[PDB]
Parts: sequence; structure tokens; C-alpha cells
Amino acid sequence: ECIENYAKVNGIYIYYKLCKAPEEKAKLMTMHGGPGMSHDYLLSLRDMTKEGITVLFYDQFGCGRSEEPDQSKFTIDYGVEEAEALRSKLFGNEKVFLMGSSYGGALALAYAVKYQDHLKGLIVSGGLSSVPLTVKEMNRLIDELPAKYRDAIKKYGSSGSYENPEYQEAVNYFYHQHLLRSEDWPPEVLKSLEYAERRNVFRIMNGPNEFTITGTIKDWDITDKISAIKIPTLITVGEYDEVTPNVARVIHEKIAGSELHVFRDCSHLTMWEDREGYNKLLSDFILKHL
Ligand SMILES: *[C@](O)(CCl)[C@@H](N)Cc1ccccc1
Repeated sequence: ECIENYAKVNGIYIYYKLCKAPEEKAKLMTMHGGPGMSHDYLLSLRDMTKEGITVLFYDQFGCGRSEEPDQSKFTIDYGVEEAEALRSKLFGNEKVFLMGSSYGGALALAYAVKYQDHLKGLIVSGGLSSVPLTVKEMNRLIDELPAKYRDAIKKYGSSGSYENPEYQEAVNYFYHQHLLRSEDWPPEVLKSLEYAERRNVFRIMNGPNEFTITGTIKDWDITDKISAIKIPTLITVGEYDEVTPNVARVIHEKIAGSELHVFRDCSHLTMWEDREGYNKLLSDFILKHL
């Protein structure tokens, strides 16, 4: 079982879940995506605890069970500071491994740029160093979908009719192809999705859905800053990932000595599409960089 708490970080109450031991060899901090989702969908990473890896989960500001700060604090930079405050006021000055999924991947990159000295390694899964680039790629994926859904996305999406059933049907299709390739989605994932729709972070920072970014991160791009990361880095991405391997390649290029692994037959939530394989990869990476 894990230890759950609702502690006050640098100003706001953040919910976190720490699953540690037995035979702890390293600590791994995780950053969920969205922005505006929850740690819930990363619970599958809990398996690594049996490999000597302590896993820390937490709901970022305004996410899941955590309280929402002032609107002005809805930025990646604030998220980074929040992450460091949590790491310190919990692990002291210990060097920890950092993993981020999608937006959490971007968030993990921003963190590394400033606090890599507190890290022993970095893991970016379905992450991105450029939203504009990510958008370009997803736009290609849209055009590749069957006209039936592609047209619906361009039609209703252009008129702001996200409530339309045809549009929603097209959105769902895209998800079952580039978000999670499964007909039986795990409760953990559905819960994070529910949290994204219930809170305000996703709507404000991101937009209506995964491929419609009108939020405050639409122009975020730190590709020219990530080459500064010199710590061991593991970059993963799915073959049919909504944040395509081309975006992952861009990250891979900048971080010298970084590793890039493309999961075949998988998309964005590779932690569930290939749980054993995904956990094994990260576990080996972590254990080989102690
Ligand atoms: C990940 O957070 C989802 Cl788990 C993803 N929404 C990040 C993202 C994708 C495309 C454009 C902006 C952000």
C-alpha cells in the first residue's frame, strides 16, 4: 500500500501518494499530463516498487484532489517550482529520478532545465519540447483519419461545436487510435479524464480536447533550451502516439546521450498498452544509473 497525504507545498495544498520499498534502490517522481488531469492514470507505474523503485505520485495544482491556486499561477514555470518544493519538502537533498507523461513530459523537461542537479535521471514519455510542433504533427494525424471523422473535426471544430455528437464521435475515434489503443480502458485512465473535465486547468491551459489547443500553452516551446540537459535521459513514445515520434526525435536530438525508444503497436498511454514492457524499460534505465 502507499502513504497518502494532503500537504501544503509552496502556498497551496497538494495531494500526493508515496509508494516505497522494499529494498529501495532509488526514488522516482512522476508528473501526470493534461495539463489538468491527475496522477491516477500513472498508477500502473506502481509495479516498479517490486524492483526497488519508490514511486511518488501527486496531483499538480488545480488537478485531481489538489487545490486550485490563483489563475495567474496556471503556468509551466509555476508547475516546475511546485515540483521542486514537493521533492525537497519530502526527500530533502536526495537525488531523484523524474518521469513525465505527455504534458508532464514537457513539465519534466522544464524542470530538468532548471533543477537537473537534483536529478539522477530523466524519463519523458509521449512528451514534447514544442507545443506548436506537436500541433503540426497532430494536424497531420487528423488528415490521416478517414474522411468521415476528419471532416467532422474540421467542420464542427471550426465552428466551436464541440458538443456535436458527430464531432464527439470523431474525437473518440482519434483517442482509440492515438491516445489509448484499447476497447476496455482502465478505471485509472477514465478517472484522470474525468478530473480533467471537472477542474479548470485543462480548459484554461490546454483547450477542448487532446488535439484542439487553444489554451495558454499553445505557443510554449523550449526546444532551444533542452540541449542543456546533461543527465541520463530516456525518451519513450508510441508508434501511433498522438504526440508522434517525430516530436520525440526533436527532444532526443538536443539531449546528448539520451535514449529514444518507440513502442510498436502502442500510442500515447504506453504505460497501459504495454505495462510490463513499459515498466521493464524504465526499471532497467533507473537501475542502470544509480
Ligand atoms: C498529455 O498531457 C496528455 Cl496525458 C497531452 N495532453 C499533452 C499535450 C498534447 C498535445 C498538445 C498539448 C499538450
